[PDB]
Amino acid sequence: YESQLQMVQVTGSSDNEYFYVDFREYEYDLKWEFPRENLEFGKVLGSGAFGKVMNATAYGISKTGVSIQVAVKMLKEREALMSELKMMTQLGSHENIVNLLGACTLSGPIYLIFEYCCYGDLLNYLRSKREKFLTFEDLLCFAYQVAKGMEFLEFKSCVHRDLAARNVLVTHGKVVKICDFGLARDIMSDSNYVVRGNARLPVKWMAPESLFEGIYTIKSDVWSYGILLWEIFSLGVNPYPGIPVDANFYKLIQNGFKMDQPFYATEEIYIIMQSCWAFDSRKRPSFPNLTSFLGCQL
Repeated sequence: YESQLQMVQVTGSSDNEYFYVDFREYEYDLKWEFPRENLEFGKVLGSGAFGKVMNATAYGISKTGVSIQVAVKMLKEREALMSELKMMTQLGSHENIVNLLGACTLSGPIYLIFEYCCYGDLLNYLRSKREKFLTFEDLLCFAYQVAKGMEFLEFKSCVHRDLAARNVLVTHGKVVKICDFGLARDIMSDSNYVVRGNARLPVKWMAPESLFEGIYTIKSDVWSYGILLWEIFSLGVNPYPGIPVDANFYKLIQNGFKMDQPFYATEEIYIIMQSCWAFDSRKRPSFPNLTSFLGCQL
């Protein structure tokens, strides 16, 4: 298990000159410690091979002496989860990120407590609304919000190695938040991940430099973001629909193959998508760039 949301530290001007920040040697700030008895567990939000994410009510975790809904990450009946915890305590909060609220790490199994998103992952949300088109303005708003969340991550020197609609969650006012919900799903039962030794790769969302060099930068995320845009404006269709993942898929990407304009996208949005898929990472737009284009389109 490992969160795909990771902090990195750039070492050179070249894309591959950076390393991942590992919080294993850092210390956990106990001000985040929450009483596990103040958690009232509800339904399972999703489960997988390593553990699961549970819904629950938390007594007094919020600034007020009120009880609220939260999402609790946990492992199958550890250091990796502690590192994710430490990492999220250092990130700071943002409206378009699923924020950490607390943790239980001392008198029992490790629990990471996050903000709860009542309407599940954005992919299922979109698919559940194919027969009820939610408006185009909402679509543009989801897009703008994800760009803003990614802009925050870029600012905090982080990258998401699995950016996709399945890792974006929806809450009350049509607000979406980026996270890593990998713990809440069985990667083995998800065909969007291709098995390769010890890796489970979301090939159809990967930038060429990630596919062919194992490189992951904020620019690679701009590419994945373009795929996520296609997911939004097609209402949740699998990317490169009908095309299998095999040696020919890799060759297609290498040759510059790009998806067609999805039905709900306008030509301006599609032009943005296409630029996100520039083979050369330098040619792709930046997130602050994308946030403006979209803010404007809005």
